[PDB]
This record gives sequence, C-alpha cells and structure tokens, in this order.
Amino acid sequence: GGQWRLQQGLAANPSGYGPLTELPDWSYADGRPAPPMKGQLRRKAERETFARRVVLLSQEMDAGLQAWQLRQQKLQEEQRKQENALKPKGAS
Amino acid sequence: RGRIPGRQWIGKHRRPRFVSLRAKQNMIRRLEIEAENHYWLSMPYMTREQERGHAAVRRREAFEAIKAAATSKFPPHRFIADQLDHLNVTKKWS
Amino acid sequence: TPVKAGRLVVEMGGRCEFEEVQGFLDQVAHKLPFAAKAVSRGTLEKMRKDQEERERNNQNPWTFERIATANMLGIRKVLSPYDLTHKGKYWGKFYMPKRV
Amino acid sequence: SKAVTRHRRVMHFQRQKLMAVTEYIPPKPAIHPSCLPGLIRLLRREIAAVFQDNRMIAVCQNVALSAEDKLLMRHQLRKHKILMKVFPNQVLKPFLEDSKYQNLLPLFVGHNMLLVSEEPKVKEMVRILRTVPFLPLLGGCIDDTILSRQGFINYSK
Amino acid sequence: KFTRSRIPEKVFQASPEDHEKYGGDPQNPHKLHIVTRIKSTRRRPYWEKDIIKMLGLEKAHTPQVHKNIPSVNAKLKVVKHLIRIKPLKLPQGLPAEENMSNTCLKSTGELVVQWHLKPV
RNA sequence: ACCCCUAUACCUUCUGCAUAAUGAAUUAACUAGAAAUAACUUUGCAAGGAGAGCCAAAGCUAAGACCCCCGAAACCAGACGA
RNA sequence: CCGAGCCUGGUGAUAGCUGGUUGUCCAAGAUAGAAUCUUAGUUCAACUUUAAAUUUGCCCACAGAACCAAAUCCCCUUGUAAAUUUAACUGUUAGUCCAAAGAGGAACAGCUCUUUGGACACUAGGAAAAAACCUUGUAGAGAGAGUAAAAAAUUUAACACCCAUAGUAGGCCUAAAAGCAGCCACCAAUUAAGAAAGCGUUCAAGCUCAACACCCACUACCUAAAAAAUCCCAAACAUAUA
RNA sequence: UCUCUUACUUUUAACCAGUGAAAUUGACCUGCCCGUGAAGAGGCGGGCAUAACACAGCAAGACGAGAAGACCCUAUGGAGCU
RNA sequence: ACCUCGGAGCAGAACCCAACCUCCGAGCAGUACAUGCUAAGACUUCACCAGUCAAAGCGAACCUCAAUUGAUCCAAUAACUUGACCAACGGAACAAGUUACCCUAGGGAUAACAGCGCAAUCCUAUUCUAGAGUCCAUAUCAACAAUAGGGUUUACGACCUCGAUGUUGGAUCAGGACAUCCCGAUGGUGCAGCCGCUAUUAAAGGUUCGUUUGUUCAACGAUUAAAGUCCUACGUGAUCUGAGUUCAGACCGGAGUAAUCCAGGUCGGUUUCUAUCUACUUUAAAUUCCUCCCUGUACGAAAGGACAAGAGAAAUAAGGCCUACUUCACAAAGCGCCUUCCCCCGUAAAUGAUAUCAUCUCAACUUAGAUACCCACACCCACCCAAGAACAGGGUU
Ligand SMILES: C[NH+](C)c1cc(NC(=O)CNC(C)(C)C)c(O)c2c1C[C@H]1C[C@H]3[C@H]([NH+](C)C)C(O)=C(C(N)=O)C(=O)[C@@]3(O)C(O)=C1C2=O
Ligand SMILES: [Mg+2]
Ligand SMILES: [Mg+2]
Ligand SMILES: [Mg+2]
Ligand SMILES: [Mg+2]
Ligand SMILES: [Mg+2]
Ligand SMILES: [Mg+2]
Ligand SMILES: [Mg+2]
Ligand SMILES: [Mg+2]
Ligand SMILES: [Mg+2]
Ligand SMILES: [Mg+2]
Ligand SMILES: [Mg+2]
Ligand SMILES: [Mg+2]
Ligand SMILES: [Mg+2]
Ligand SMILES: [Mg+2]
Ligand SMILES: [Mg+2]
Ligand SMILES: [Mg+2]
Ligand SMILES: [Mg+2]
Ligand SMILES: [Mg+2]
Ligand SMILES: [Mg+2]
Ligand SMILES: [Mg+2]
Ligand SMILES: [Mg+2]
Ligand SMILES: [Mg+2]
Ligand SMILES: [Mg+2]
Ligand SMILES: [Mg+2]
Ligand SMILES: [Mg+2]
Ligand SMILES: [Mg+2]
Ligand SMILES: [Mg+2]
Ligand SMILES: [Mg+2]
Ligand SMILES: [Mg+2]
Ligand SMILES: [Mg+2]
Ligand SMILES: [Mg+2]
Ligand SMILES: [Mg+2]
Ligand SMILES: [Mg+2]
Ligand SMILES: [Mg+2]
Ligand SMILES: [Mg+2]
Ligand SMILES: [Mg+2]
Ligand SMILES: [Mg+2]
Ligand SMILES: [Mg+2]
Ligand SMILES: [Mg+2]
Repeated sequence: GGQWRLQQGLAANPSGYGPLTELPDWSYADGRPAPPMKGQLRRKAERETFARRVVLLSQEMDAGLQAWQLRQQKLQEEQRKQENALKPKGAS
Repeated sequence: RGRIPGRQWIGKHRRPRFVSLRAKQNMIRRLEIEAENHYWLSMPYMTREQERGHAAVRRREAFEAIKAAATSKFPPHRFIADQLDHLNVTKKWS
Repeated sequence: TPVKAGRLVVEMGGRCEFEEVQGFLDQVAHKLPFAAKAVSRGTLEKMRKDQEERERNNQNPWTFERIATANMLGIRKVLSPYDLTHKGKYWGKFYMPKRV
Repeated sequence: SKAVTRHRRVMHFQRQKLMAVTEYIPPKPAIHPSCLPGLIRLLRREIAAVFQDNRMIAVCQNVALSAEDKLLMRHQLRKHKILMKVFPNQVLKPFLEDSKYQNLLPLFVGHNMLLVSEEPKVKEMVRILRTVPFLPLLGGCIDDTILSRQGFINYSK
Repeated sequence: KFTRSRIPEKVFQASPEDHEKYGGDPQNPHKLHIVTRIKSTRRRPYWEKDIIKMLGLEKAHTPQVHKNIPSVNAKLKVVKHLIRIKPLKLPQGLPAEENMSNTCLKSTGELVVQWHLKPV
C-alpha cells in the first residue's frame, strides 16, 4: 500500500518517520523513560544536518541575490552620474 | 523441435521477445516521472549573472581546509610512557 | 541504383485515368525489390494528409520524436543519431507507414 | 550485422518497448456516430404533352415481346395512328399525384406502357390485343373518365 | 557513435497547461530542489556516474537539497533520467536555531520544523 | 534419517569451462622465492660520520625489509661393449 | 626404442614452452600505443600500487577553432574533492558480446577490422536454462517492511438481376477479313445500344458487357501460406470491481 | 566362399572347490524426451518415469581405457643428409 | 604479395584511430654560398631515439619543395669532414636447400575428419503473367523479377576437441523425416479404353540379383509392383573388413646441381581392449504379384482393350512343428510342412440460412464415414525332464 500511503502523506514504507518507528520501544516499569535508541539518534542527527543545509543554501542564495541587486544599483548610479563638468561653447 | 541457432539473445537469428502490459506500464510510469522533472527543471530561480559569485567564499574555504589537511599529514609522537609500559609484561605478584 | 523510401520510381501521364495504369503499375510494383505502390496525384496527397491527420489526432501522450529529442530514460543509448530525424518511422531500409 | 540489412533486424528490447509504448492511438468517439443519428424536367414536359394533349390513354403491361414483335406491333398501331410511350414510373407517379389522376395511380406499377391517341380507335387496339393473347390491357382513360377494360370493350362496341 | 546528448531549450520551456498539471507559479519560482536518485548508474555512461557522485546521490532513495540555480539545473538536466525532482515546500517557514532538532521532510516534500508524533 | 524447497565438484587454462578441455583412487610422510643498486622506516653521531681504505653543499654508520620447483630432444670429453 | 651404441662426467645443460607453487583476515586494483629475426616474449609508454610534497582537479557560461551529422576542443561560475609533482617498483601489454558510426565479406556468419559507449571477466534479482540484454551495486544478524526490472498478441476472400432491333458485310487493305488482322473516322433510327469492351469464328455465324425499362440495392469486411529427420511439450483457464 | 545355414566333438564357457593378477578410478545416492549451454548433458530448464538388490548377455553412450596426436602450425628448439 | 617515408578517404567539426582497405606518390631536383655564429620560449607522429618552429643578440645585407631518408661500433682523413637497395629500411660484421628416416616442447591461441554458425552456392514452394502449348497464360512447361522456407553439396568462419573426438567405401543391425518409387483414396487433363502427365491425402508394408571399377557414383545384363530422396559424429571399426587414401622399401614420367619432391601412376605394408556405469535383451489384427472368369465386356471407326464382384495359385514377412523328404537319428534343423483377421479421410453428394434463388456447412445439420494369450501354488531331501548358464519351472501314483 505504498501508493496509498504516499497519497495520505504517510511515506511509502510504514517504517519511515511514523509514530510506529519513531516512538520509544519500551520504558521502565515505574515510568522512567528509556535511553534513546541508536537508530532514532542517528535519524535525528541526519535531520539536523539536512535542516542546517537547507538554512545554509537558502541564506546563501538570498545573500547572492541582494549582492547582485547592490551591484546593479552601483552600475546604475555610475551610469546616471553624467553631468558635464564643463559647459559647451563655440557653435552654441 | 524448435531451436534458436547458436545463442538465444545474440546474433543474426535471435529468440523473439515481446513487450508485456506491465513492462509498458513501468515505462509509462518512468516517463511521467521524467516529464515532471522536465517541468521542475524548466522553472529556474536565479540567472547566471545573478549567481556569478554567490558561493566563492565557501568553495575557497572548503578547498583551504582540504589543503590544510593534506599539508598537515605528518608522523605522530612517541612516548617514554609507551615504552615503559611495554616493560610491564613481567609484572608478577610476588 | 540506390532508391530511398518515398521516391517516385517512374512517372506516367496522358489521356487516361488512374485505374488503367493502376493495373499494370501494381503488377510492376509488386515485383520490385522493395515495397512499392502505384499512386496518383490525388492518392499521394490523400496519404500525406492522412498521415498528418493521424499525427494531429494521435491520443498517445508519448511519441517517439518527443522521447528521442528529450533523451527520455536515456533512450539514445539504444537509439541511433539518425532516429532523431527518422522519428521512429524508419528501421534500416524499411519504412513503417503506421508509425507516427 | 550492418545498420541496413536485407531482413528486418531484431531491435534492442528497450527500443522495442519504446515502439510498443509510442504506438498510435486513434480517437474514440463516445456514442459511435453510426449509432448516432436532370431528366425529370424533360420527362415532365413530355408527359405534359401527352396528358393535356392526347385524349385517349390506354395503359398496358410491357410484356417481353421480342424486338421484331415490338416493331411490328408498334407499326400496326402506328398505321392505325396510336403511339407507344414508355415513360418511367419514378417521374410519372408523383406527376399523377399532383395532377389529379390518383385513381389511375395504383395501376402504373411494374412494367408499363401507354397506347395513346387523339382519335378513339379502340377497335384495332383490342383486335391487336386478341392477336397477341398475353397482353392484358390493364386500364386507362377515355375523355377524362377512368375506365376498366370492360368499359373499353363497351366503348368499342 | 554514442555520445553525450544536447537537450533542447524547447523541452525546457514550460507551458501553462503544464503549470496547472503540476501546480507551480512561474513568477515566484521555488527556491530549493529535493532530488532523489531512483535509478542505478550501472549500464550508464561514466559522465553520468561522475555527475551522480558530484550531486551526492550515490545512495538511492536518499533525498538531497540543491539550489534551483542554472548550473545545478544543468547538472540535473544531464542526469535527469536517473532522478526525481520535487520542489521543497516550507509551510511554516525556514527552520531556526530553536526548532532545528525537531524537523521532518515528509513524503509530500514539506519540511516541517515541528514534529510531535501525536495525533491531530 | 529420507520425503518439501534451493543448489551446474575442485585446480589449471581461457574472451568464456558443469563442461564431453588438463590433473587427481585414497591415506601418511616428503616436496617449490635465494640477492643487489637504490629508496622507505627506526636508532647513533652530526659539517661530519664509520674500529684505516669510503662517502659527505645533512650527511654518514647500523639494522629491517625484494627477487621459486620439476621436465626435453640435444652437444662435448673419457671409458666399456663384435 | 642406432639418421648415429651404451655408461660416467661437464650437468642442478638450456627451454620466450607445459605443469606446479603450501597459514588467517582486510584494502586499492581491468586493459591508448610504439619498437623488436617481433607479434606464444621483452623494453619504453599507458593503466594500476605505496609513501611523501604542494595546489588546484573534474562538471563547465558567454565569446572563440577553414577554405575547399551525432558531437568535440577551450572554458568562468556552480556542485564537489580530487589533482599535479617527487620517490620506489611490480603486474596488465594472446579480449568477448551488446547499442551506435563505418570498412571488408553475401547490406552471410557466435566472421574480420577501427571508433564512441556499456556490460563481462565481482554480487544479487529477472528474460526457462543463460557472459556480454534489463534491474541493482560496498558487504553482518532478523522467522520485519516498501519497491526495481519482471507473464506476447493475433484468425483472413458470398456478389447483382433483366435485356438487346438496327442505317451497314462504315470506308481502305485483302480471297474475305463483317464491332472484333491492320489503318482513318467515330456520326446516326428507334424509348434505349460502343461504327464495339471482352470472348468466339479462315471469314462468317454465335454470347457476354456498357444501354432502355425493372426495382429493396448494390448489401460491397479490400484481406493472403507450408515443409526434416529419437518424442508434442508445463497443466490450464474468455466473465467477481488495480 | 556364398545362395543359406545346420548338426556333432574338443577348447572356451557357466556352476562347486583351492589359489589368485592388470590397465582403470575427482566424488557419485550414476534414468528418458525436448530445449539450453565452451556450440553433441546422467547432473541445467520444462515435462515424463521411478520399491530395493544379484546373475548371464550385448556393445548404442559414458566425446570409453591405452599412448603429454604418427597429420597441421609454432619455437630466434634439435638432429640426419645435399 | 608486402616490409621504410609522405598526401587524400575511411576518420564530415581539437587531437588520435586499424584491415593482405580504397587511390596517388617518394629514395630528388633547382637556387644560394652569412645555406655564418649564438640564444628566450615552445611543438612533437601517442615511449625513447629521432624530428620541427623561433624572439632577441653578435656578425652581414640594405632558400623553393611533401615524402625526397639509415643509429651505434668501426673504417678513411693532418683536420674539417665522408662512408650501406644495412630497402627484412630502429639496421645481427659475415650463414642456403631438404627431411615420408625424423625427434623434442607445446597449440583446438592454428589447419585436415566430425559437430556448430551462415546460406554465397544448392534444393523446394508460392506470387506476377511475358512466352511455348493450332487457338488458349494457368492440361502441361515456363523468362525477367518478387516473397518465403530447407540445411543433403561446394565453400566461408575458426567456437569444443591436438595429456587423440580413429578415416573412404563394404558387411551386420537398422532408428527416423516425407519433399511418395510401388501398393491405398481423390481432383484436373489437350483423361474415349490401355497407357500416361499433374495435383491433394497417406510413412502401416515393401523397395532385386549380377559384370567392370577400392569406390561412393557411373556404364551394362536380367528382372520386378517398385528397384525413392535424405538425416542419423558423410548412423554404426571397445561388432567386423582394410580394396583405396597420406608412414618407413621400390619403380616409371617429370622437377631439381644434389639431398629430395610431385594436390601423378604402380607393387608391398602390425586394425589392442578381460565391460565398472547408463541403455537394452520374447510389445498374437501381414502385404504383394500372377492366373481364371467377368470378357474380347465397357469403351473405341478399327487397332486395341478395362474397373468393380468372386474363385484359385504363389512369393515374401511373422509365429511354430518334425509325418514324410533331406543334414541326420531317444534329438536338433531346412532345403520340408502348418497358420496368419480392423479401418485409415483426399473428397463426393442431399436439405438449408446469413444473402426468402442458389450454396456439401470453420452455419445449425444428413450420407459415404476388437477379440485372443496369461491367471491355482511353503510336497520337495532326493531323482528325472521335451525346463534350464546358475537360479527358476514341470513330473515323481
Ligand atoms: C598404423 N600404421 C599404418 C601407421 C600409420 C601412420 N600414419 C598415420 O597416422 C596415417 N593415418 C591417417 C590416414 C592420416 C588418419 C604412421 O605414421 C605410422 C604407422 C605405423 C607405425 C608403426 C610403428 C611401430 N610400433 C610403434 C608399433 C614400429 O615399431 C616401427 C618400426 N619399424 O620399428 C615403426 O616404424 C613405427 O614407429 C611407425 O613409424 C609407425 C608410424 O609412424
Ligand atoms: Mg545454442
Ligand atoms: Mg579456446
Ligand atoms: Mg583431451
Ligand atoms: Mg574434467
Ligand atoms: Mg591442453
Ligand atoms: Mg662373433
Ligand atoms: Mg629448467
Ligand atoms: Mg576492493
Ligand atoms: Mg622482432
Ligand atoms: Mg615467444
Ligand atoms: Mg568476434
Ligand atoms: Mg572360483
Ligand atoms: Mg556455464
Ligand atoms: Mg542435448
Ligand atoms: Mg558426465
Ligand atoms: Mg550385468
Ligand atoms: Mg580416449
Ligand atoms: Mg602434445
Ligand atoms: Mg621469435
Ligand atoms: Mg635454432
Ligand atoms: Mg644450439
Ligand atoms: Mg612526444
Ligand atoms: Mg633575429
Ligand atoms: Mg626487420
Ligand atoms: Mg624493422
Ligand atoms: Mg619412400
Ligand atoms: Mg610430440
Ligand atoms: Mg570443419
Ligand atoms: Mg501464345
Ligand atoms: Mg577471432
Ligand atoms: Mg585433435
Ligand atoms: Mg582425456
Ligand atoms: Mg504428402
Ligand atoms: Mg561415418
Ligand atoms: Mg563405435
Ligand atoms: Mg614413422
Ligand atoms: Mg606379399
Ligand atoms: Mg577390434
Ligand atoms: Mg553412468
């Protein structure tokens, strides 16, 4: 039922980012939570790396875009500074 | 009674193979995935003059890190401690 | 003499109609080394407009020309560089008029 | 094997699948459009000639009557001054329908022929009819009155 | 001879019916690609293998973010038959520092910054 | 235990061997990588080093670590054989 | 075991040739070529391996590369992490299929020769068994799960009915050539018949078609094989919602 | 000799008793058909067949055993002769 | 035949790129006499060797060409310089034939036989309708050409086999295909009958003996219903032969100085194997010819001359037995005797719709259209047997 799970947005493998695969397997009888599982720790580290990469790429492209905007403003101001420092004479 | 001359899938005379419905459906599925890839590649965000220099600092510092490692390759230290702990193989009780 | 697909082999005219030539022209065209047919001007234009009509009203979303020119699925690994211009209607010396 | 061969070369399987995918699909109509829903003017003026002229009309069945017998029977009827007209039913029946001789309509069906005159010389038309026995004298009209063959024989005698 | 393939700008010009088929705004384009390799580099040319290694798609079915910029787009245009490309959607925005440890990508291509494992 | 399912001995050779190509009945014993020039590593001393000789514009001295087995038809010398 | 006896010695003759080469575990690792009494070998290059030093290495933007097709060279970004140099050497240098561009041959070959690219000479799943086709690669345990490629479809030939006098044995040529041996013309009466479209006659004579009428209406799917040698080869099944 | 082979005797043979080899041998729990495959399958695929085990006989197969092909080519391998 | 060098195509656009691939050339000539010296930077025939361009500077002045070539040693010379068709052109200073008298190390990396791939060659079928057939394409034959199939020939390839896959014909035993030579059934005919020709169906059964030749083949003699075409490692040599062919001897003709050779002839010339495994070792329905009569009938002008039905007589094959004959003799045998039984499918017709006729119907429909054998079962020590290798079996009243 991978296509149906994809249609509902619940991955395709039922072992992918579900509560069934991400909730803790067990806990102590009196109620203390278990230490985190190795696979869940690895998945959280990978997701943190993924999110940091998303942030880095987004802000890098944004910074490049505003840098290009600033270069265009400098080009247009150097184009618009077109005052003749001396006044024409002669046949005028 | 019916022999394909030589090897079945090579040569002038080959054993014929015919296209099945599920093979056709598999190819149609991959074709749809690629048409969608064509669309999402057909819309770009920036242009070349806008992207001309937006990651040069990061690429340069990554290569400087690679250079730093390749230059820092060098033999490790040696220890009086390690040699005198090899002395311990004859440590008897009494 | 080399002869390619879609080339008139001989031409006929005069004070006559199609069926009269069509008899012995079909007789000759059957005996030719390649696939051949007796055509008139109206018959040839009818085949050409039927081919363009079939290409226009083809309901298949996927065509050989589109797939080959876009290199869909990396199909140019098994295709030929001349298939980009043949568009799947030609295979060696054989012409397939049913392909669009 | 070369690129051009005398036989149809076996394709690579991916190319064969490509052709089987890119085959042509004709448009399918929804409710199947099959399942979805000259001479007449000349023939008309000549029949106008023979009906507003030509008072005596006799309709007979055009029996086979081999060509020498056609010409001799025609030539006896022509020595005795009546004409043989042959005019087709497909232009003659609606002319009767809009020209009032609808009582003469249900008799012009099958092979038909007209023995027609401006002089009422019924005596030889019926004695030629007794000379050739397989000739019915279906019907017709004298002086714009519809008569059967009993009426024709009564008008003759 | 089998060579590299030059792919037309005509197939890479989009069309309006393509836009409503795959709903995507031509103005305000999407910023990041989710690229996922769905086909082996075996029985494929060495340049395609190299470009897969460059883009970092050695492991199949492992999604990767890339910039929607023309150079990365050219690489993906060369290697477009081995990958699936999706737009990276951000319903509740870019992740920040306090929500970076509670992210999930999801199969719809929507990076959520807050992940509870609780029913709605 | 069999019955079920899966599974084309090994070595050599070769583009490729289940190959109907080679070798092998089996057991026990015997039966096949020798070394220099340099380099590299670790010490000693250091514009010198080595217990003469030799090398030296950081070198010299010392150690470590690297080069198989069986097989012809033949050739020659001296004997022994009618 | 005399094309040159036998024995001992040189002798552990020599062999670009065959055979063999003995503990465990891990890692990198696949073939442009040039010379050669050389193509059964070797040396150099190329690829490969290890250790060092350094900085750029692959992918590539626009512009650029000649007169007489696919592409390539060059190449900043960009994505990435390799590359060059120094030191030390071994080994590979007897190659197969597939796709493509060609050449030779038969537009034969599991044929031979180049080039580009795969795969095989390393794993696993599939196409029946299976080197080379497709899917897939980085290694362990599991009596968990989602998938990839992945099962051949086709079955063909009915075609009318009825009718037919005649200007004339049109003219020329011929013994005659009469609608029909060959030529010119192709008018013309009946309601409607070609100075005749096939047959058929030495020539004639004959019988079909085109033509009147007749009438429901020309009903009109425009398609096409078979063989070999031990014994056919899964069993089967048209109809319960992808 | 053959058409066209038969009968008998001896040896051989088979059984009992005594003595007792050789070539060969990867391991074998060692079937048929069609197909496949290093292109001729007991061992692979599809099907079929199938309680176990001696003794006599046959020679179609095990590319059967023997002899590192007596023909062909190669070797900067020999030798005899002119 | 080629071996070294260059140009063009293959190799269309940076470079490179093979074939006993397609074409064209080269082994110099002419000018000059600074064609002197020297020196940054480069190119490079995929290595090296070799080769190529060149700024500036000194000194003067005010090379064309495409290849047009040869290393080291050594030799000549006072020196500068110069020496090979070393053309097998990266060159050994200088060496040919022959071997069937041969040997060794190997190779299925490489030929002969066989298999396999392919089908140029070979064979067959169909399409087309020129032409032949008095006329008439299609009774019969058939051009140009087309489409498809087969794997019997001659080739081509070099994929298994050279630590052996033994060979041509013949004997013996044959298995199979049908593309049928005969026997069976049917359609057409330029089929009156007898004979024929052609096509469909049929592989149950059969398909001779001799002379020459080693022959397969081929020619001839005599028959027969016929004397089939092929495949089976050109079936089959652990079943046989060895006439031929390609070991060692010899001769003839020829070639060569000779050794020796000839894809020429001739005489002679060793054919091993004790069977381990697979497989197999008794599955009863027979065909054909001839004779008589039908009948000198049908048919036919005559000459000629049947098919059915039926009767007899043989031959072969299969199974069996000895009464006689014969080899022989308590018995085994043939040369003798006895027995031997079903069909077979191509097509021809009737009724009748699609298509109110007609139509044999991939319309519904009608007609032509096996039995036999075997079968019970601790009497068994022993003896006998028509039963038998041993075992088993039958008899022992
Ligand atoms: C079988 N004979 C006809 C023969 C044939 C050939 N040649 C072939 O191989 C030909 N075979 C073909 C037809 C090509 C398939 C042969 O080559 C031979 C021989 C015979 C042998 C005899 C050998 C013999 N020994 C080994 C039994 C012997 O002692 C002597 C002797 N006189 O001393 C030999 O001569 C002998 O060694 C020999 O030479 C033979 C062959 O070479
Ligand atoms: Mg095969
Ligand atoms: Mg081999
Ligand atoms: Mg062998
Ligand atoms: Mg073996
Ligand atoms: Mg060998
Ligand atoms: Mg004496
Ligand atoms: Mg040795
Ligand atoms: Mg490894
Ligand atoms: Mg050489
Ligand atoms: Mg060698
Ligand atoms: Mg090959
Ligand atoms: Mg004994
Ligand atoms: Mg195998
Ligand atoms: Mg087999
Ligand atoms: Mg075996
Ligand atoms: Mg036995
Ligand atoms: Mg053997
Ligand atoms: Mg050998
Ligand atoms: Mg050599
Ligand atoms: Mg020598
Ligand atoms: Mg020597
Ligand atoms: Mg160079
Ligand atoms: Mg100068
Ligand atoms: Mg040479
Ligand atoms: Mg040379
Ligand atoms: Mg001799
Ligand atoms: Mg030998
Ligand atoms: Mg052969
Ligand atoms: Mg004719
Ligand atoms: Mg080869
Ligand atoms: Mg051999
Ligand atoms: Mg052997
Ligand atoms: Mg037949
Ligand atoms: Mg044979
Ligand atoms: Mg044999
Ligand atoms: Mg010999
Ligand atoms: Mg003698
Ligand atoms: Mg023998
Ligand atoms: Mg066996």
